[PDB]
Amino acid sequence: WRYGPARLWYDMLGVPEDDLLADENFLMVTQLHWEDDIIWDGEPWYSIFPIDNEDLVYGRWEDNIIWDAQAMPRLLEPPVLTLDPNDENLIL
Amino acid sequence: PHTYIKTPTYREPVSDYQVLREKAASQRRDVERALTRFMAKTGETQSLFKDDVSTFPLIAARPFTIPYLTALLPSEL
Amino acid sequence: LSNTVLPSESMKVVAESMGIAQIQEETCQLLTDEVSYRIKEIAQDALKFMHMGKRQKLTTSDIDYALKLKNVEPLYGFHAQEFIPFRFASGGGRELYFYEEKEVDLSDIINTPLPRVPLDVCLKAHWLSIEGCQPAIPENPPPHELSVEQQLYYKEITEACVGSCEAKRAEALQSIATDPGLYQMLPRFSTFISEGVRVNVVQNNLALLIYLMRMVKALMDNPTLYLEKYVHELIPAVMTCIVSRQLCLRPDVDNHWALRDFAARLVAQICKHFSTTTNNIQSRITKTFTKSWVDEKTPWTTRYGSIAGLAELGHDVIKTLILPRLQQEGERIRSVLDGPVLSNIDRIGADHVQSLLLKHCAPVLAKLRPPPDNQDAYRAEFGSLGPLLCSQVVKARAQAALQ
Amino acid sequence: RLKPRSIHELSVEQQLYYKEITEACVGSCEAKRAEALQSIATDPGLYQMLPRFSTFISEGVRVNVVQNNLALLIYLMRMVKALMDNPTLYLEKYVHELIPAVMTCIVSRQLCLRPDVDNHWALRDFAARLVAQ
Repeated sequence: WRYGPARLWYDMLGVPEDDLLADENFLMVTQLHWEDDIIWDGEPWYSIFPIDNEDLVYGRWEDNIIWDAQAMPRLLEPPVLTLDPNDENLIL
Repeated sequence: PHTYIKTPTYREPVSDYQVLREKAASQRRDVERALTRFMAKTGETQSLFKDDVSTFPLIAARPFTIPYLTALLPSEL
Repeated sequence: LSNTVLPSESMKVVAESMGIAQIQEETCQLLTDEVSYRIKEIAQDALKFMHMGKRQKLTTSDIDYALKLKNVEPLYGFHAQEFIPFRFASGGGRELYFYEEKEVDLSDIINTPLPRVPLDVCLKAHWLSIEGCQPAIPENPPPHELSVEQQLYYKEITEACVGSCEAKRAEALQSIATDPGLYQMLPRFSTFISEGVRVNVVQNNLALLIYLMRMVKALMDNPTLYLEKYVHELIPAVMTCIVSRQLCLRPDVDNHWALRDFAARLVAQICKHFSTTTNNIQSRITKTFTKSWVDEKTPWTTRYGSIAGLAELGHDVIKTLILPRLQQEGERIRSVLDGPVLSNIDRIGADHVQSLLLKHCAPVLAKLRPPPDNQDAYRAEFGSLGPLLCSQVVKARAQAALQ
Repeated sequence: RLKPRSIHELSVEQQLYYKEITEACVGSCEAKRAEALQSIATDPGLYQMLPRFSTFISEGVRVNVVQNNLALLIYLMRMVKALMDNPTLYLEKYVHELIPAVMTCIVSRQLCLRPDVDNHWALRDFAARLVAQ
């Protein structure tokens, strides 16, 4: 958590404990124009990049989004955070 | 080896005390510069030079009603 | 729930203080339902001196007034200032508790410091309420995280984007967009944004969602910080302001429509800058938009959001992802040109969907058709998309003339 | 809440294999390049390394047409051809990075030796037009 980042949201809430679906269409080749991709001497830097996030590759954060304001399993809740830091550069 | 070799190594951590001191120092300097420029831009401001708000903005001095409370008292304890 | 009595093994221990060697278990049951019956009759008669003499404490002079009431002889020595001490004795198989009484020399009670003399009962008058509320006289009741620098910066920046004034908000967003060292505060901003977009379900505030989407748009424009690790809380928040259905408090007058195309432009930018073939961000965003659009029973607001994102993604995503479901416009114009049910909200959302559809499908019709377009509108659905396509061809000719 | 570190999805050997194949495919020695091309066209486990190969190709041609280095390009086009005839791997999730490379190998400004390099760049043209279809 209540007192951590997002405490402002928690206080505002007042919670106090503590054809088209065809997979080929989405092929990146059939969604990208190559002429624009090439810089062609007109006026990147990723490949050996170190790691990728689990959520960014497998996690469906789109599923978490509720589409119904009538039937909302995700509602007024603490949704407390686990305060787990990583990425890189972060002291420890 | 490619036919059947799976070796799970870790990730080389940074133990360089020099670059860790440099990173923590520059991040502290940048966040305090960003904080003081944001607070001088969204309030009353002073200036050492005539009409100087972009470069070196000073937060204006406000008088306190009781100044010993903000002077003498410790804030981290 | 049940009748609670003293244990039957507590009467075997008592019977051996007497000298009775063997006592059978039916006698011990006969003893303990009587002594726990007489405890409950002095527990409830001590409570009648605690209530009639208004005390709410049950002092030991209440039990002594009740033993006097049941004719039984009093218990001597329970008015002195004591407490509940017990002393455990382990032993070689016999487990018990006792008192461990102590002694004191007699001349150290003759020479104790005497307590102070008591005062006599007197009366005191004071006003409790004077024609209203109580007076304020003293006889009444009285009425591994962030350093302090960046904790203060986080507090000021987040409270500047809640809506007290617009100028502090613009300077806070220009701080977020143009500072070099805001890492180590990116997870806090991502948590703040994602939880704040979640808090829209308790309070359907359009304004705070517009402020959070401008916070995300300012976070994207920062050259120094890399949102690759902390966009797992940004993309959801962005698309919550797209495929949700109630974005408004008053649905009819609030322009949820703009938080729709603003967040759609935002998610097109978030999958232009970050989609990699290991990520599959864009394909997984198009798949959610597509199965939200093709599936019936979806409200006109969420269909508007799906069409807006799909049409902001790119030309291919309006030609091979939107153009073929153009017959659905007929299903839309079923509820627009025709219907006694007119005063519902299903008309403003439907013709908003219509206007967005024909605005985005006019350059797609200008790309994949003849230059004449004589009766393309008649060949099109409802004959309106075709008029929009003719207008789009005219606009393209005007742009060519300007060039 | 301090947490454990993640691991790359490639094995320490697979990563060494990728480094050896890419340093052989830049054609310092013909034997190395040829054997590497054969391995690219036959390796069954060359999926799950294919993003890093596609990115190495794409990124290479774009910073290799800044100075028109013909071998660097002829070797990359042969790497594309060796990637295509491999039957195990699934390629059409990566041609958004392949077609642009073959495009600039056919429709760009190539101002090197007028007649001599025309012969050399026409061999790269032949490779590009074939791998395009």
